[PDB]
Amino acid sequence: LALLLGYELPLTGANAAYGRVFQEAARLQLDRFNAAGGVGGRPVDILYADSRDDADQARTIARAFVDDPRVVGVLGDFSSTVSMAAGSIYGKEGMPQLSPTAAHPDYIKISPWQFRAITTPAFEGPNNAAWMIGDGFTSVAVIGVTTDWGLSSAQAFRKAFELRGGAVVVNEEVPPGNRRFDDVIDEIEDEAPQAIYLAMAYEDAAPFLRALRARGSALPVYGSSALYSPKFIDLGGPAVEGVRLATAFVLGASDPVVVEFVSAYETLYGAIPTLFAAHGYDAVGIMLAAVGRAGPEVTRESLRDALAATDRYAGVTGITRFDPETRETTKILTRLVVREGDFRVI
Repeated sequence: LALLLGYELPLTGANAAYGRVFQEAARLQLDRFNAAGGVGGRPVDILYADSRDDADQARTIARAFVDDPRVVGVLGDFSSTVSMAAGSIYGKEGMPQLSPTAAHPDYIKISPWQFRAITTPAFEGPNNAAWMIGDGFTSVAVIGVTTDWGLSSAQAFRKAFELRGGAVVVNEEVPPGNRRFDDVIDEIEDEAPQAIYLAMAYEDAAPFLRALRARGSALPVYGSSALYSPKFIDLGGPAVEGVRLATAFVLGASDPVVVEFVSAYETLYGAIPTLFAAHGYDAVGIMLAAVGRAGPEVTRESLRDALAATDRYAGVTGITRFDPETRETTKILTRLVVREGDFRVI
């Protein structure tokens, strides 16, 4: 009698920790949903399956969910690779799939049946370029790591900035773990950009900023959501004060919708929710809301349409929309600044 949703996630293997927080978040959302009355009084239950973050295992799991007529939708997997492996089957079979974290550009292109709760890595590029233009900058220095997300986001940022009339007077690509900053700093000194945009993670950015500030530079710094971690501050100390960044999930948020989840989660699980837990929370909520609109007689086909209709979901990871044409995910990010040892909502 209860409506069924499948959920493939890694509970064993190198990525088991992610499957665990997915389940912790899922439980909270599902319980609230059913407590609220389910779908017109009809409860919803989730059938979990350990994918082990293994493509072949994900494929047999996908066949299994497809073969069970009760399963009308599948919440789906941690990695992009595994999500896509199962995605190929779901697309061909007509099963709507919602991955909370599959961020690879190609995942959404598999078929009209794939959806993601997270945004692609490049999404923050245009967002931050627009932000800096809005703050009055017309010339910037871009420093980015050579990882896939680093290059894609840096390229999207540069393109968006120049589209708005800004100039990238310094553009440096560095490898993960890089520790030499003197040359890039000299280049910033000579070109004199008005600001710096960092397409890199906290472990590399903290030492860079210590070097930048040690040499006396007072230029403002904006950066990737990859800088978002208490470690950014523990590692950079005074040097990271004033750094700006935007992110989907804000732990120290003041927006009622976010802290309620943060509070409920910490109280029930005794630990701070991670960004993965947050996206897992929103993924389940997005799915359930879609089922709610589809109603008790929901089908895989009607659920796919409802999921695609997601336009203004008030998630803990921000207001979320699925493009009516591409199904690509966009979100209203939250701008932050590091001030007095912690991230502050601007």
